[PDB]
Amino acid sequence: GAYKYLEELQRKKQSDVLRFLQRVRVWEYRQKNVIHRAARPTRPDKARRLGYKAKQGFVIYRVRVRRGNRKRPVPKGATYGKPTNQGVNELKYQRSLRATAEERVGRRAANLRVLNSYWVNQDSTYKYFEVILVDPQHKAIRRDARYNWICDPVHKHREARGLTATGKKSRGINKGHKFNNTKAGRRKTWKRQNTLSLWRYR
Amino acid sequence: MSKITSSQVREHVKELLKYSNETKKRNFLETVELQVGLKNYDPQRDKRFSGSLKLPNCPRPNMSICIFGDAFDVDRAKSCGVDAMSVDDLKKLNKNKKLIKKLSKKYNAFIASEVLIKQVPRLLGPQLSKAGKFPTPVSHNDDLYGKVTDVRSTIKFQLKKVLCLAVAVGNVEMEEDVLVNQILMSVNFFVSLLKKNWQNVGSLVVKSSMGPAFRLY
Amino acid sequence: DRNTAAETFKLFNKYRPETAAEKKERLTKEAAAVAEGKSKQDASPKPYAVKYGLNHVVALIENKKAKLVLIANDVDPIELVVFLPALCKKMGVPYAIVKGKARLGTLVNQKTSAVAALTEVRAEDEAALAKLVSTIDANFADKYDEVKKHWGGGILGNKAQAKMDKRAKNSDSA
RNA sequence: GUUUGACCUCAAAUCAGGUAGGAGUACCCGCUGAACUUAAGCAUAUCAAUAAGCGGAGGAAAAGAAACCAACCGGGAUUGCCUUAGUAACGGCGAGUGAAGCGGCAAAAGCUCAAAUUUGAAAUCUGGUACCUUCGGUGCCCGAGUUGUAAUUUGGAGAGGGCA
RNA sequence: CUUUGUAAAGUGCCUUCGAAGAGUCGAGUUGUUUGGGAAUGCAGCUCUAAGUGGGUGGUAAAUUCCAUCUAAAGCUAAAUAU
RNA sequence: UUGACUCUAGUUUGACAUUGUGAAGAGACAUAGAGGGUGUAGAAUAAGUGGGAGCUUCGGCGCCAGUGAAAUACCACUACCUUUAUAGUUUCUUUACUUAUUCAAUGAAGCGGAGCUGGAAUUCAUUUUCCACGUUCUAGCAUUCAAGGUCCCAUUCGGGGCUG
Repeated sequence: GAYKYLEELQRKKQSDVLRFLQRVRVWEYRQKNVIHRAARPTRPDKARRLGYKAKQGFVIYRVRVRRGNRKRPVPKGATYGKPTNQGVNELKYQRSLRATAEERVGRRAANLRVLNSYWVNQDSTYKYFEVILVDPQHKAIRRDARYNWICDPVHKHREARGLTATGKKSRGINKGHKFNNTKAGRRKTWKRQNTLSLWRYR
Repeated sequence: MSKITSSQVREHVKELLKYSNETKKRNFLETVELQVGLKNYDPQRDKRFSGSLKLPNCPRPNMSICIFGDAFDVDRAKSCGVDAMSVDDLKKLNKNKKLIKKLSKKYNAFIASEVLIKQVPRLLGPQLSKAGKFPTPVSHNDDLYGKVTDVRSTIKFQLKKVLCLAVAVGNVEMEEDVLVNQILMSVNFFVSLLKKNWQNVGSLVVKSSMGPAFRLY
Repeated sequence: DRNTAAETFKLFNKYRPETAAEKKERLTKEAAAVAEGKSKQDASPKPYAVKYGLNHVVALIENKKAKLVLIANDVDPIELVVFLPALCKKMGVPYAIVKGKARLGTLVNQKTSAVAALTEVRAEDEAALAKLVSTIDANFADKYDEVKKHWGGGILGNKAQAKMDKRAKNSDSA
């Protein structure tokens, strides 16, 4: 299988080969639109590891989100608060750039469902992602049992609610002492241990 | 590569030990030796260990014999080529300046006793201090015929002020594979006190008292 | 080059993978003979077809069963194929970079194949394979160790070529 | 320089069939985000990871079958209650905040891909058309697809080969 | 009424194997957040692994062991909210 | 409102990233090989660590007499100064290349190189290199390929090749 040789090669990103390819592709992508389509996966081994298949219904969409921090949208930098919240510049978005890229493609192509996104390329002002989406309306996907589940309307806009790999990361949904605040849901956990639970006999 | 350079070290033995023009075919055992090859060359203001490591294999720096231990070894080893020196002698020996110079310039093998390691260090002691020329513990009434290897196999490791040392590796009449095994052991018993090897490697050479143009590290 | 390529494709024109019709008819004979005689897997004589598909031929090269591997020069993400000449050499299978994945695709009844491989051959046509393997080994296999060292590109546009040729004739050819 | 045909990428159409918005929002998943207030003042803290604002679901949602807890004679997905505990910890160590494991109980149920040569046979799938027994079925025909669609394998395993 | 079927599943001993997810893990730094305290999670930027490997073991590091899991892909009712 | 305490949009400076590719000075590094050191007695000039009793076709010194810490000669190898001739990285500074990036403009028309005609360069009519490329007294006009040439239209109707 060529897929193992692809997987191994793609890790060595500063090997003379990938150095060259990074420089020429990042040019090709920058010349196309922001959110444009992709005729095939640029990384067919990475795609299929995340769950892409080469059957009708599955699509790929290339997307480029601006890099850098989140500047607070307050006008003239004036915040109207206490010094602790006078921050404007050094502030970070709590979701990732993968999440922003997933979110904007989800809005563009609303008929399809985001299966999984991933990193392709980056320069100084851009990061380049390829979102694997699925057609929940195409019989091809509705008839196969391994991808029948995605069609169920409890999977509508996974990328928005934050149920994709990126969302689950950004929401710290992981087992262990490390993720005590955010394991079952940060908000659910907060209100549970801020709930005063009284019985009939106290 | 799997016994380092044993393809060219066998050439280094055979194309030296049997030659009358290159190696010059001199008198006696063409005695083969080797220096070291390292990056571990900080001159050591730490005062480098200088540990006298040993192996039962014989380098055989064995021409010049003497004796200091008396009353047993004199009349036990008189059979051998040793020449007995009595107890009232080393005073008259070192009384004139030159006698001790000749002694520690030529006399490179000594036998002592557990009673004659008392009157040793006063006179001879620091007259040389760096010749690497001293006796070793052997009993009064003992083997005497295991000493031929066990004493002269113990050669010296004094590495003070500069990183310039060389531990000799057998000679001609010794075993053929044992010298190419003891070189690897001599690297191992160097990296005993050292920290780096550079790396499972020294810097090969087997000058059998003549070093031709074998240019190996 | 376009005469070694022509001859390679003339040998590879035979061992074309069974068509949808030829498959159906062979299956109708076999499946009928499972009833009439009850002699299955001996009827429908052994197929000599070209081996194709990337993950198939990669494994045939890794197992050293391939006798000639054609590597396309215009695969959409080159990375799919960048490793294949180097793998093909290390295993010691004779390989050639041939012009057209479309040309390979037309040979295997697909649109594009990105790779082809002759692992077996008929006794009649082993002589041609042996010759064409020697003539492609002259170009690719033998010279791999040298071509491995040397870079492509770094080539100016025709207008900047003409400018450099002017600015070089300025100083030296004054 | 032509003959015809491919391929790749990108288009067009009041093209065959389809799908997205909006509403609602008690509960749920996210983002963004204060100040009043408390500190007898106040700037960190606090209110609060709250109100407001925006994106997104369902009858529940989310979570979930370990990159867990532990240090035991070890437990064994997830969630909830009782408890741990107003504790360990945090904190102008001020005001104040503040979990988790074990334990009893409620309900319990597990699994799927990628990475393998089907290679003595893309075995796979959408579509169109006809007929039927019509949440579909079958024949034929175009297409998807080898830049990998099926069968097999999921770590507890398991695969190939051997014998019974 | 059939009838799948000549095709699928579990089970024992031997022999070779036994793939297991990368701008990720992790590290520095900035901001935020947490009870998490030389840093609990999250995020931006720079660097960026490995294969007896990686994470964790609630005081930073070095050397030595040990224990425990198997990350960076995914599906899943009920007990809960209203 | 301000040299009150604490911050901040902005702006500016540095580092890193975007950030590639060459040339003239340099670190050589794998890669060499000639010098490259006289405290002491001593033939005399021992940086050293390990060798030794005879070699060399003849010469020459050790062996041993000998001085001194270092026994020479006969050589290996380790660095401590030097030479450069490997083209094995920017290591730092002086220029250059387009292709990333960047700023324009056009309804993307004439760009670049060469060739004609130059009229000529005189070294002399050239395979030598310097030397332009249809519009000017005037408030007019300039648009549908005309001239030659070649095949078809059976020589009707004209439409087509290349020049222009």
